[PDB]
Amino acid sequence: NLFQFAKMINGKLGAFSVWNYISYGCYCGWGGQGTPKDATDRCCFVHDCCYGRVRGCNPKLAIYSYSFKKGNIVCGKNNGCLRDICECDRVAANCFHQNKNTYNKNYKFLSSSRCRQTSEQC
Amino acid sequence: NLFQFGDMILQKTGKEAVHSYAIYGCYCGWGGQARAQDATDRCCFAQDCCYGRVNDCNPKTATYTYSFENGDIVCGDNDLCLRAVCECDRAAAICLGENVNTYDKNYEYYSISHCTEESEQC
Repeated sequence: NLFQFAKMINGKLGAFSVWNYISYGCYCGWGGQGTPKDATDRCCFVHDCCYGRVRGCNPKLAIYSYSFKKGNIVCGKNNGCLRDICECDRVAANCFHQNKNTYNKNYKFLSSSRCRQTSEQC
Repeated sequence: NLFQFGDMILQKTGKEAVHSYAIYGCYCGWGGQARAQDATDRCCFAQDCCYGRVNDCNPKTATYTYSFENGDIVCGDNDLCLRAVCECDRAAAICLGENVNTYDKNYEYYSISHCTEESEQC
């Protein structure tokens, strides 16, 4: 669920990091249309596509097994759809970390008017 | 999509979702576990269950057609999944609007260190 995704993000990037993704670009957080603006925004777009392929359960409510092992996120012994959801979150948190130094504060809290491009396809 | 749900929230509650509901309680924000803290939070959990019944599209990126008329939110899509997502968002925005009288800012950023009770179930 998002509680766990937040723990992955803060565990990988540092305390309070999750709040930087509440609304960023066209896809991180409260967006969902247009073209990803940069690498961080693409991490979010891919994460949305990943959740969209999950069948069998609800990514927002599903509680999966995972843990950090020596700084690395490891999805645990999950069955079916839980495996998939955990993997979506793991990949996205690592993606946010990989691209942390390209985070553009000017992309926070964008209005939908900045995302009026033909929405990209998964 | 969430830009659109944010617009419905603006119309019904007067608040900017990305600075309010987006970080609220155990279900409006990055939670999905624990107890819904109040009526506002319960609206979000109910929305999560409504979204859980949507599989053909991802509610986050389903860009639907809607309008405001006669004090209602009218979902006008012909595409079945876009219509379904719009109906989930309409019900949630209306619910949030009915409960802003008990909106408690103390539940903002709450998920980080709470939401450990027995979780809500659909």
